[PDB]
Amino acid sequence: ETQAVEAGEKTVEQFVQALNKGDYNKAAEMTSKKAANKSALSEKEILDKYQNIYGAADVKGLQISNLKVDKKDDSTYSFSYKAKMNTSLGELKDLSYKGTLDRNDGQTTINWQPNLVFPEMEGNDKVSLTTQEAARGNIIDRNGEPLATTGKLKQLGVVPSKLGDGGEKTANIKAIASSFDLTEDAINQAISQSWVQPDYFVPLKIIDGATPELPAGATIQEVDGRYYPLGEAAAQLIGYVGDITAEDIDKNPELSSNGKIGRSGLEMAFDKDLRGTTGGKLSITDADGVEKKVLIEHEVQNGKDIKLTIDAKAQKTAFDSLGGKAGSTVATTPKTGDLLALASSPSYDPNKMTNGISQEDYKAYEENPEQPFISRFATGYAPGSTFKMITAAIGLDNGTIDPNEVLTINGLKWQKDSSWGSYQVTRVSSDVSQVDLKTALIYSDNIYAAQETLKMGEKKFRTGLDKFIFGEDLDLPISMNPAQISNEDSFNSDILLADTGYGQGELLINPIQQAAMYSVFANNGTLVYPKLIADKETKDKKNVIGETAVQTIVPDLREVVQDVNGTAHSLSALGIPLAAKTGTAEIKEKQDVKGKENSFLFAFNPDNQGYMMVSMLENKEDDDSATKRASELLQYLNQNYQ
Repeated sequence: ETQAVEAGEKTVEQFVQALNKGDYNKAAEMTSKKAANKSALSEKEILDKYQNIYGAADVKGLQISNLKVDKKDDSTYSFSYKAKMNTSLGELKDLSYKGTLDRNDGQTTINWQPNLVFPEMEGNDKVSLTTQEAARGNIIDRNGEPLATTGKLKQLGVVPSKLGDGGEKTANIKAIASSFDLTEDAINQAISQSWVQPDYFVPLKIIDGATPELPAGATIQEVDGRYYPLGEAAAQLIGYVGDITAEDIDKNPELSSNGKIGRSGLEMAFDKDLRGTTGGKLSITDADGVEKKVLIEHEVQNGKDIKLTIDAKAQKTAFDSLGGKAGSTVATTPKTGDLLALASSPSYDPNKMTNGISQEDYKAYEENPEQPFISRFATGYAPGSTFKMITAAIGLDNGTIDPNEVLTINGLKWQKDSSWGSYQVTRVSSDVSQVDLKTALIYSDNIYAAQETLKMGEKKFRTGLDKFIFGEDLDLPISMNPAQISNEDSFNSDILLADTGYGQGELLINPIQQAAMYSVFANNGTLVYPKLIADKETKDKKNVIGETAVQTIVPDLREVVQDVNGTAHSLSALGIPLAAKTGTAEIKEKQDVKGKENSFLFAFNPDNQGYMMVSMLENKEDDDSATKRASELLQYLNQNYQ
C-alpha cells in the first residue's frame, strides 16, 4: 500500500504546486473523470473555476503542511492537509482541506470537488469579494507642514462636442491654449486620442492657482490626488507615486489595484506604512448572494503619517539657492543629527510625474546631462579639499602635526620626487612661503595637507580614518552605499595617499555621510549620526577625534571667514558667528579633455552648535562656488537653530 500512498502524496503535492504557480490547466489535468464520487466538473470547467475565484481574490502562494494520505477502498485514497494562502485581504491561514484520490490503470488522480477551491464550498456555491481602499498617509515637516499629502486638485479638460465645428473650434482651442498655458498641438493631440468619444471629458492639466476664465468647451472638475507642496525643491527626497499595475498586484496582492504606489524616494521607502491596509470581506455564498461563510473580513485601516526632521523652509531655501545648477545641500542640527534639509539640484516636478506626464517631458528629464533624477545627497563624491580638517585632526591626534610649526612651501606646485611625473599638488597662492596649520586652513593649502599626510604615513592616516564611519550602513530610509577610503585596503601609492590627504583620490563620501563626519567639530570630537525620522533616538560615536584637535581647528575655521584672505571671507558680511571650510575637487570625465571642478562649503555655528551645513556645486561653471550661494540658508539656520 505504501507505494500508492506515496503516489498519492506526490499527486497532491504536484496539484498544490500547480495551483501555487497559477497554472490552473496543469492542476485540472490531474483530476479524475467527471462523475458522481469522482470529479464534480470537467478539466476546462475546473480551470475556469480557479481562474475566476483565485483571480478575483488575487490568490498568491498556496503553501500546505501536515499532509496525510490513507487508503479507503481498493482504488480510493483519502487525503487531508492544512493550507494557507495570500489574498488581496491578507493571509488566509489554518485552512483544512480534504478529499479523495482515484487509482485506475497505473496512475493516481484527484477526485476534484469544489471544496478544493475553498474548504467549505459545495455544489454551485459562489465567492464574493468586497473591498474598500485605504487612504494614503501624509509625510510632514518637523513642525507638521505637509511634504506629501492628499488634496483636492482642479483638473482642466475639454469636451470635444462643446468646442465647435470648424472656425469656432479652432478659436476655442486657441483660447484654451493661451488662457491655460498649453500648446495648440497638445490640445489637438489630446482630443484626438483613440479612446476619446465626442461627449467625453478629455483631461488636459492640473490647474494650480486660481482658475481663469473658461472658454467654450473648457471645464474644471475636482479630483483627489497626491500633492507635493514643495514641488521640485524636495522631489528627490520625497519621491512620487504612480498608478498601480497588474504586475505590482502579482508581486503584492495586499496592494489596491485602484490605488497609488511609491515609485521613488520616501514615498517608496515608506510605501507599506503610508498605503494602509485594504478593508473588505471575502465570503462564500449560496446558489446566489446568500452568505454562508465569511473567509476574511476586516475594516479599512488608513495609512500612518511619517514625520521628518526636515524643515520645509530650510528645504526650500537650500534648493532655491542652487539656482538650478548641479549640486546638493545638507543641513543638520549637529548635536542631535536632525536632517533639516536634503536638497538636490537640478530637479523634476513630482506633481507632474504623479498627475500624468508627457513622454517628451519625461525624456527631457532623462536626457538632461545634469540628470535631475539623481539624489545627490545620497551619491558618493570625493569630499574635496574641505577634507583637510579631518587630515589635520588626525595629525594633531597622533602628534604628527605641530600647529605652530611651519613648512616651507614655494610656488604653486609641489611633487615629492620625479617618480610622480606629471602629477603635482597645486595651491592657489604663492604669497605665503612659511605655512603652518592655521595658514593652510585659511588659504586652503593642499600642498601643506599633502606633505603632512605623507609625513604621517598610511598606517597612522588610516588609523585615524577608521575611527570614522567608512564602511558603515547608516540607519536611514534613503538608499545609499557606505563611504569608502579607497578601492582597496592599501593605497599602494604615495600619490594616492597624498591625494587622499586633501579629499581627493578614491574617497567616496555622500553629502549626508560628510555631515556625519564633520559633526565632530560641533561635539568635541564625538561623531553624531544623522537622523531623518523625528521620533528616532540620537545615536553617536565617542572619541572619533580628540577634544584638543577640535579646540585647535575650530578657531582656525573661524579665521577662514574673518581673515581678509580667508577663502570664505565673503560670509563675514553676514555678521554672525561662523566657522567654515571651503574646498574643491578636480575630476577628469571622459567626454571632456579639460577637467571639471566640484566646489564645496562646510559651515556651522561655533558658538552654539545649533546648525551645520555641507553644500556642493558639481561641475561648476566659471566664477561659481558653494560659498557664493550660502548666505541665505546660513541667515535662516542661524536665526532658528541655536
